[PDB]
Amino acid sequence: DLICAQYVAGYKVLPPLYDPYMEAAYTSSLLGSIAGASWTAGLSSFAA
Amino acid sequence: GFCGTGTHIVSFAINAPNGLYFFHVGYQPTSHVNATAAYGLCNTENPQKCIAPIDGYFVLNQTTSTVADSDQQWYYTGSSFFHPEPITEANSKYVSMDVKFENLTNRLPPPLLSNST
Amino acid sequence: KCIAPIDGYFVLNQTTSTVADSDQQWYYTGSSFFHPEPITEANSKYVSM
Amino acid sequence: IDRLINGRLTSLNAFVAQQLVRTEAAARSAQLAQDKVNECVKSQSKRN
Ligand SMILES: *[C@@H]1O[C@H](CO)[C@@H](O[C@@H]2O[C@H](CO)[C@@H](O)[C@H](O)[C@H]2NC(C)=O)[C@H](O)[C@H]1NC(C)=O
Ligand SMILES: *[C@@H]1O[C@H](CO)[C@@H](O[C@@H]2O[C@H](CO)[C@@H](O)[C@H](O)[C@H]2NC(C)=O)[C@H](O)[C@H]1NC(C)=O
Ligand SMILES: *[C@@H]1O[C@H](CO)[C@@H](O[C@@H]2O[C@H](CO)[C@@H](O)[C@H](O)[C@H]2NC(C)=O)[C@H](O)[C@H]1NC(C)=O
Ligand SMILES: *[C@@H]1O[C@H](CO)[C@@H](O[C@@H]2O[C@H](CO)[C@@H](O)[C@H](O)[C@H]2NC(C)=O)[C@H](O)[C@H]1NC(C)=O
Repeated sequence: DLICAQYVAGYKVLPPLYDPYMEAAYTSSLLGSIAGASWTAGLSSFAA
Repeated sequence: GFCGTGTHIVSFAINAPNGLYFFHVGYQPTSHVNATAAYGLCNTENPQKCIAPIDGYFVLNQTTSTVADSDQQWYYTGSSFFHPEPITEANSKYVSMDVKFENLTNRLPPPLLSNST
Repeated sequence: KCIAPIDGYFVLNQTTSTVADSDQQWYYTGSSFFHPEPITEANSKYVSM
Repeated sequence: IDRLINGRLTSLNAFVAQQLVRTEAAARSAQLAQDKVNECVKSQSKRN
């Protein structure tokens, strides 16, 4: 499933800003920020 | 996360071309220390009384490390700035017993004392 | 002196139902699972009457 | 040929006006996704 109509009709699909490695790093950051992560009143301490 | 990053303290708003412009002032840590913390503290009594911290942590004052379990003297610190102080009824509350709480037999706080005057 | 519960209810342990007002022994339960336990200072607070 | 030129230019104008509104919708929903990450994944929300 390619898009060959690009090169005939005259439009271009632009690639996204990040590659799959960086998106995987973002969701691993989200997964590792779940336990602990400012256990208390403010947001300044980080309890493991 | 609604009012900027960090811990939100105060915000201001001015007029801008076609709208409103916002300045969120937040508290931002730059250095930190690694503290040893307790989940709570027990009594080894009958009936057993247990406390937990309010807006902070029960910590060791670990300026002179490698000490003993009777030298486990516990303090209260606030959660945003490390400064240990005595545990009182102002910074702790009574909770029901949990198996992760440390069992104290000496150096008890005044809320955890067998009250006989 | 008057007390109210914290995150739960003052309930009867009414597995043994049909009691009197002298046999109204009250317990505490947390609001998401029914398990009665004694009322103490760890699950109650002082309120105005 | 000028019929084809004028019709194709009008069609490109409609395509550009469609992509602007879709880009604006996507940028609002990215801000909503940021709120969801901050209040549901990284904390306990008090919002029923
Ligand atoms: C808090 O504890 C961590 C333990 O993980 C310390 O991290 C280590 O720091 C030393 C010195 O900078 C490094 O050589 C190690 O490689 C670090 N370990 C890891 C796993 O990253 C950290 O420095 C401590 N912080 C303070 C202020 O003492
Ligand atoms: C925790 O330990 C520190 C030691 O680093 C104590 O700080 C000392 O406090 C006394 C107060 O009488 C001062 O005379 C010293 O000069 C302080 N030393 C330093 C290096 O700052 C601190 O008091 C301890 N905390 C508690 C609650 O006892
Ligand atoms: C403090 O002492 C209590 C004793 O009351 C310990 O509680 C026991 O914990 C184990 C699991 O480690 C449970 O299987 C037992 O049922 C608990 N005993 C009771 C009577 O409930 C507790 O582990 C001790 N905690 C520390 C940190 O020493
Ligand atoms: C409320 O009543 C129930 C009876 O339904 C009590 O449950 C019994 O508890 C004893 C000891 O705790 C057990 O040996 C029995 O097997 C239990 N029976 C059942 C049917 O579960 C319960 O203890 C009472 N609640 C309180 C706080 O005393």
